[PDB]
Amino acid sequence: MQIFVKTLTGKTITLEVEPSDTIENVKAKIQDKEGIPPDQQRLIFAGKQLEDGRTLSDYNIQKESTLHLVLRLRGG
Amino acid sequence: MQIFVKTLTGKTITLEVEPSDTIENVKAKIQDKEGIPPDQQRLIFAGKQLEDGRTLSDYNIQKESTLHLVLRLRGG
Amino acid sequence: MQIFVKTLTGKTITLEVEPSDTIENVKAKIQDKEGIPPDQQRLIFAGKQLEDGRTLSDYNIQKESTLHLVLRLRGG
Repeated sequence: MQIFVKTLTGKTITLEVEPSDTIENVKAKIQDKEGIPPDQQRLIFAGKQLEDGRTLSDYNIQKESTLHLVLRLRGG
Repeated sequence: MQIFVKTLTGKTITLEVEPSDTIENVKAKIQDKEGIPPDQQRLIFAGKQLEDGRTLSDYNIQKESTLHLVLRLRGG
Repeated sequence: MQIFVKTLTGKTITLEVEPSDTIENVKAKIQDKEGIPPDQQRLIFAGKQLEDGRTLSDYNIQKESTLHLVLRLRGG
């Protein structure tokens, strides 16, 4: 399925995922695609910060959903 | 979860914490992030000075809460 | 807890104490903080001169209370 991840620069990352993907795997995909270390990523769906060890399906994230990506810089 | 720590310079420190964190751990995070030794820090939530050996959950500190940080200089 | 000790110069010393602290310990804190030997210090709470061997709790001294400090010079 596709999901859309809006970033703070105003760019949207289109990802191909499965509901069975952990949030940690989603952050690995963003590291692929945008070069951002997972440690810096905070993913938000429906106002909730997503937990690395949970899956997209735990959050009821369906095809064509929108997430937000906030970056936390180390030492910030 | 995030908490917001207002400092006396007017700057707000955004921290990532757990309710299971001791106040001592919160002060270690502030030492990370701002370079302030824990010994100098006095943390205030809801008008109460927080005790190092207690947890955020003991104080019912919830996500997105605001604390204040006062600094006590040694010999002051 | 904090207590406030007004001195005869018009300066107020803010101290961190416990109700379990003896008056002798409070005078040691003032010696730290202001350089005044305990022998010179006379502490006053609620019109009463405080006895070294008693505790703040014996006097019902609560957080944010005000004391006065009078100095007795030796040979005076």
